[PDB]
Amino acid sequence: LDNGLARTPTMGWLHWERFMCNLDCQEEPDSCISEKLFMEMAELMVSEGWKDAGYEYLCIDDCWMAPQRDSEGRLQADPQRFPHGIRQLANYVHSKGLKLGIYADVGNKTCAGFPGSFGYYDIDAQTFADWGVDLLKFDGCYCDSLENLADGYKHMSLALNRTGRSIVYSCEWPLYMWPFQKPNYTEIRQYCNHWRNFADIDDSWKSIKSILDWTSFNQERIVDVAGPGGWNDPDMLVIGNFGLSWNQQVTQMALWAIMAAPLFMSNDLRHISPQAKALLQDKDVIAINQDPLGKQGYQLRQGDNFEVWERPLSGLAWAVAMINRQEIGGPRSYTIAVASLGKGVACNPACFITQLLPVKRKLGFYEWTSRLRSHINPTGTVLLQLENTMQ
Amino acid sequence: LDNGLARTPTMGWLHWERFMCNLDCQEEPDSCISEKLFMEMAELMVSEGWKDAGYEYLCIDDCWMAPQRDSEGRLQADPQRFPHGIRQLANYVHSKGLKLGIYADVGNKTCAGFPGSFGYYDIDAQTFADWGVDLLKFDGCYCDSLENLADGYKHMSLALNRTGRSIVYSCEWPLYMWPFQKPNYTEIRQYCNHWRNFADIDDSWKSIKSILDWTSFNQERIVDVAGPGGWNDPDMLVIGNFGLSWNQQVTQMALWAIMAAPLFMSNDLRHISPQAKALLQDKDVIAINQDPLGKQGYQLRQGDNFEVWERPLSGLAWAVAMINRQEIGGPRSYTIAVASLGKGVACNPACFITQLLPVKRKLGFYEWTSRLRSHINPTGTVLLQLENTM
Ligand SMILES: *[C@@H]1O[C@H](CO)[C@@H](O[C@@H]2O[C@H](CO)[C@@H](O[C@@H]3O[C@H](CO)[C@@H](O)[C@H](O[C@H]4O[C@H](CO)[C@@H](O)[C@H](O)[C@@H]4O)[C@@H]3O)[C@H](O)[C@H]2NC(C)=O)[C@H](O)[C@H]1NC(C)=O
Ligand SMILES: *[C@@H]1O[C@H](CO)[C@@H](O[C@@H]2O[C@H](CO)[C@@H](O[C@@H]3O[C@H](CO)[C@@H](O)[C@H](O)[C@@H]3O)[C@H](O)[C@H]2NC(C)=O)[C@H](O)[C@H]1NC(C)=O
Ligand SMILES: *[C@@H]1O[C@H](CO)[C@@H](O)[C@H](O)[C@H]1NC(C)=O
Ligand SMILES: *[C@@H]1O[C@H](CO)[C@@H](O)[C@H](O)[C@H]1NC(C)=O
Ligand SMILES: *[C@@H]1O[C@H](CO)[C@@H](O)[C@H](O)[C@H]1NC(C)=O
Ligand SMILES: OC[C@H]1O[C@@H](O)[C@H](O)[C@@H](O)[C@H]1O
Ligand SMILES: OC[C@H]1O[C@H](O)[C@H](O)[C@@H](O)[C@H]1O
Ligand SMILES: OC[C@H]1O[C@H](O)[C@H](O)[C@@H](O)[C@H]1O
Repeated sequence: LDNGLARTPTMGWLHWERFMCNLDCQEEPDSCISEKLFMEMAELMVSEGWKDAGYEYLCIDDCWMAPQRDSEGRLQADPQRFPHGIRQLANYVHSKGLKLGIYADVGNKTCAGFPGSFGYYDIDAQTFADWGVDLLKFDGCYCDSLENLADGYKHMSLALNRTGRSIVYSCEWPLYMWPFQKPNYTEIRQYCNHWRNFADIDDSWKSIKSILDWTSFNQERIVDVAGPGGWNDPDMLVIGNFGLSWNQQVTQMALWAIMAAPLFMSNDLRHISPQAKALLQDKDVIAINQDPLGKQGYQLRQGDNFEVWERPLSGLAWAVAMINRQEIGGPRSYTIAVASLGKGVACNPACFITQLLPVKRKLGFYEWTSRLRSHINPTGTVLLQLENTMQ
Repeated sequence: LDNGLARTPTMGWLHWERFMCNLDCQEEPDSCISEKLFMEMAELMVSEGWKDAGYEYLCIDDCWMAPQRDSEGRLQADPQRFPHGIRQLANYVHSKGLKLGIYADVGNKTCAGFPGSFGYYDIDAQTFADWGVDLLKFDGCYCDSLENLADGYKHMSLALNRTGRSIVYSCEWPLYMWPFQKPNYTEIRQYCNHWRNFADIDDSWKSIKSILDWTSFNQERIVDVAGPGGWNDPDMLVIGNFGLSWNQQVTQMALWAIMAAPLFMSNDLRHISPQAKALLQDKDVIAINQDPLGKQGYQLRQGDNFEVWERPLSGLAWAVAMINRQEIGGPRSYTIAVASLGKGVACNPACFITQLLPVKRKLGFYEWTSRLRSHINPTGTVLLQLENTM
């Protein structure tokens, strides 16, 4: 989308995976979808270094709204759970120097069954701008017409534009299109700042694997359409929760950097390990993801339960990810000629290789004819940065 | 098996899952299957408090053997990887106050393709005893019939007894007959100290789940046969490795205790996190696994992606495990009437409840009328001990 936004992949926090549609503030007050949750999450984003690292957008997902629209036919937030309204939540979020994301649906209802935006595209978009919203995530449920889906996503894109407010437009267009046709990504890129391609992530290694495998299987379709202002969205970062081992967390962080993915954490910033925090806040890994070239990486090799992904960065630098998919035994050795990496351009005539994950370690100078030798933990990833040098 | 052994589930370390069949001592001298690897673990078992916690058997799995038998038709350890031989290794392990486990196969070859014991059961049993072996894991590969399977497991069982040496006998009998015929567990227990029921574990949560699921599905068949001298074996503890989250490691530890399962760690004792070590050495959880009554727990309930398991213990106590199988969202609330626990006796008229996992916490007194409420992490387990008040 040519709105001057998402020149790098969007970074922030989104409630969905960790909090979902918990409406029970009486028995589960700490995990219910409330203004207090977002207020407190915004406080920690500042005080715990998240904003400084680049996580700017505090995002509301589904189940924020009242059962029906008001007397003006406008969306309203739940009166019990958001008694002070979205406008005051946006003011609070902005005062902490952060940006606010909200959620709506192209169809007649949201996925969780609250009021949909079909027939209300122009007022909803204006409503959000009036409330001071900075990002919209726009879902695809309860729209069974291929035409309506496309027209709706297109309509809402222009409906937001016409408010004059800078609002990041997050689309689930391609995901809800697959059931009918192969999505036109040129068309989607024109209207959307980023786009969900694949099934919802959950808190599991199974889910990470299936997202990676779908991406690499479909990479000839989707890699090259990604760029400044339009990104593929492989879904939320789930580091800091319950389902991934440390190595599986390393794999998600490394690969979301390779894929030029929007980085939306879905976790509890009030209850998160120092180890998970350090990984999510890793400035070198975040710098790869946020690389100004804005060129998405890809799978270079697959075989013997190994994967090699790489990503071109600005200034003739490359990020290289090596995954060990064998889920038994111990660390496995992997060797590759550095001439195979970066299309033979990285490391010509030399490169300086620095390991970034699982730990940061300088590996040294590698000549063009040399071999890189590494060891990778089961379900882990080794992430390397290659700096092209004359030395 | 009535040999006076495995009166509680066996506890130890077994190389298979973490170290496998690594024969590459040239490129990987520190992780290949060698005498040295077993010496390193033996030393850490003593020095890192593993032995003090109950882990007594240091066990060699597959891939210890030389490609062929010796001049006298006896099994031999690989000459380059086990230069001093097994008797010498057993000497060393014994001097550390530990016990040595080894591996053989009922068929014509081991699963990795080394010499099988078929046709040599008495020879092999006697050489094992002469070596000072303390435990035998007896696998089921390359056995061409069910009759040969049964006959061989029986034969070796009696052949070990005849040696006069106390040797814990670990059988994979039910696993290899399951695809064809349903096992007779009364028959298996008569001949075996413990028995592998299900597919090899690996370093994954998927694996823990399928083992748990198989066990609860088959529990009517397997629960009651378990007891002192004869245990169900759901395979190795894989805590301390790579594929399990903290909560999934908790689930494995908690449920292997509920299940009165043998506790064979398969990990690297040289590179293990303090967190993993403290869980594996958890005194109170081990004490549940090791409960002298030796009655296997079972799944009490499942629904809304929760499972409840319980186990009767000595002195009218019960262990209770609550698993959250929902792999999305946050810690999730679960409640149960304490009157539904322990067959209605645990908390009549009252019980004191102590949480052991994920952390230790006294929960207080619960009346017959009470409800237990708990938040359980996704893929995690809450493990509690209930003491009847009298
Ligand atoms: C509503 O829709 C319209 C139509 O797309 C949209 O206007 C577009 O905005 C973009 C970005 O604001 C404009 O592109 C600019 O073009 C000039 C001249 O070529 C560039 O100099 C601009 O900046 C570049 O350099 C900067 C670095 O110094 C970067 O910050 C920047 O990313 C660029 O690289 C910029 O590219 C574009 O011209 C218009 N398109 C049209 C047809 O007018 C508008 O922004 C939409 N949104 C809203 C809420 O109004
Ligand atoms: C070979 O097989 C025989 C027969 O199965 C084994 O004998 C059994 O050994 C156990 C343990 O030594 C005996 O149980 C014990 O009995 C005594 C009192 O009689 C009691 O004080 C102990 O607490 C325990 O219950 C068991 O009676 C005995 N069975 C028979 C029928 O003799 C023998 O141990 C085996 N030998 C080897 C080396 O495995
Ligand atoms: C919403 O419902 C109306 C009728 O109430 C119908 O015309 C339309 O097809 C629905 N919209 C979508 C996008 O499914
Ligand atoms: C071992 O192989 C021989 C030779 O064919 C065969 O007769 C015997 O049944 C085999 N034993 C087992 C247990 O597979
Ligand atoms: C099972 O095996 C035992 C011991 O061999 C025997 O006594 C019993 O009759 C068998 N029962 C069945 C189910 O055939
Ligand atoms: O396979 C998909 C990818 O293949 C790479 O070799 C290429 O540089 C990328 O632009 C993309 O096309
Ligand atoms: O109900 C909300 C839910 O709807 C869809 O399933 C989306 O893919 C999720 O990310 C979430 O927004
Ligand atoms: O090759 C050794 C291997 O053989 C079988 O698969 C066993 O069930 C495993 O536990 C292991 O002992």
